This record gives sequence, structure tokens and C-alpha cells, in this order.
Amino acid sequence: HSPASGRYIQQMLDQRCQEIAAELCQSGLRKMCVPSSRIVARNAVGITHQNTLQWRCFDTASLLESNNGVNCVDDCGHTIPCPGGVHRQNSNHATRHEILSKLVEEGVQRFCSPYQASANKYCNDKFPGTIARRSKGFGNNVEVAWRCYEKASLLYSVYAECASNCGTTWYCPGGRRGTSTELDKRHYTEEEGIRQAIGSVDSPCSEVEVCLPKDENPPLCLDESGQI
Ligand SMILES: CC(=O)N[C@@H]1[C@@H](O[C@@H]2O[C@H](CO)[C@H](O)[C@H](O[C@]3(C(=O)O)C[C@H](O)[C@@H](NC(C)=O)[C@H]([C@H](O)[C@H](O)CO)O3)[C@H]2F)[C@H](O)[C@@H](CO)O[C@H]1O
Ligand SMILES: [Cl-]
Repeated sequence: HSPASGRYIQQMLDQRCQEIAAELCQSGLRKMCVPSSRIVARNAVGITHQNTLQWRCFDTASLLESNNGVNCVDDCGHTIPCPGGVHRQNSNHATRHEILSKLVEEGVQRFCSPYQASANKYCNDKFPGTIARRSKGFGNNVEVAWRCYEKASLLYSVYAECASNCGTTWYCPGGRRGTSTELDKRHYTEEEGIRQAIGSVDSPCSEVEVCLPKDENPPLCLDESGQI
């Protein structure tokens, strides 16, 4: 078991989209009659005129290899660029923004570390749209620091440090490579503010318990060992 996000919200959205595609197939929508491996949930634009980011059930065979990028979701419910792009003319998808958004809201309660939630809130309050990671900055692929990152600048396939539900080291999808692209500039380093945000969270365990973090809330609170 790795100290890493299970990406449980994204897993649930993909499974719900697989059911929805199957239902649409049964209603006669031929292009949706596919194996489950062909269907994922992504947050993205759609075809021409569908210009807002919405949750949609995509046929992967209709996605482009690049980036109209598509976004996946972390276990605190933030949308982050994933591999691929929407074909604005040829996309095969079903927009299902309400059911999928509701599943994200439910998942956040289950899976989002209150320590990470506090860090994210700090960042969004100060720089709207940003989330917290301890990751790379511009043109340096070694140094990490707590920063508020514009979500568009993160890569879902790259794991970066985040706060566990014990306020300890964890890793989450949505990270930086430390490359030198314009996107690599889109962050605000906030070591003191983010650390204070994380430190301000009340423990789920008592002062007489040891917090062992888990990929779902609550963490394990084990009775502290005695002076045996
Ligand atoms: C704002 C500024 O110029 N402050 C001077 C200090 O420079 C800042 O030092 C921090 C170190 O914590 C960063 O190196 C920093 O760079 C970044 C960042 O936060 O990582 C680089 C980002 O690309 C940029 N974001 C953009 C362009 O979208 C941010 C952003 O400009 C900034 O966070 C806004 O507050 O900055 C860097 F700017 C400097 O170290 C001290 C003393 O020398 O003086 C400050 O005034
Ligand atoms: Cl996560």
C-alpha cells in the first residue's frame, strides 16, 4: 500500500459513465454500444458551441492524443489536465454534468484529506482557482515547495506531494515536471501560508492516539503505546 491517492472519485465517475453509455446503447444510440474500456468521465469542452467545462462521458476512441484538453479529478474534487484532447467536430460523448458533479461532491466527503482541504482553501481564497501541492516550479526539475498552482499547469499523470489525512507526507495526481514552458510559471509559492493552513487543522485523533493515514477518511487512530 503506497502513501498515494487511490483516485477513487475518478474511478467512480468512469464506472458511472460506463453505465450511462450502456443505457444510451439500450435506448438505440449506436455509437455508445461499446466495452467499458472505451468509456471514461472527463471534464472538458464538447463539440463546437459546447464551450464550457462540463462533466461528460467520453468514448476514448474519439479523443485526440493532444492537447480543448480533457481534465480528470483528484480526490478533493479538483479538475486537472489528463492526457488527450476533444475533437470539436468528431467527439463521441454524452454530457452528464449533474449526476457526475453530485458523485464528485459525495466522493470529496469520503476521500478528501481535511489537511489538504485546508491547504486548497488557503490557495483558492488567495488565488482563485488554484490548488496546493508541494512540487516543482519553473525551470527546475529538482526543488519542491508548497505552492498554489493554477490547475491548468498541473499534470494528472504526475504525482506530487500533498497532505495526508494525518497531516503527513502523501502523493496525489496533479504535479509539475519542473520544465520551462509558459504553463510552468503558473503558480504562487506560499510556504508559510500553506504550512500554517495545514497546521491549523484539528486532528481526527486524540492527543493519546497515533494517527496512521489512509486513502479514505477517517485515518486510523491507534491508542498510543504505554510506558510498558
Ligand atoms: C512577488 C515578488 O516578486 N516577490 C519578490 C520575491 O520573489 C518571489 O520569491 C518567491 C520565493 O518564495 C518565488 O521565487 C517567486 O516566484 C514565483 C513563485 O511564487 O514561485 C514564480 C511564479 O511564476 C510567479 N507566478 C506567476 C508569474 O504567475 C509567482 C508570483 O509572481 C508571485 O508569487 C506573486 O506574489 O512568483 C518570486 F516572485 C523575492 O524573493 C523577495 C526578496 O527578494 O522580494 C519579493 O518582493
Ligand atoms: Cl488526490
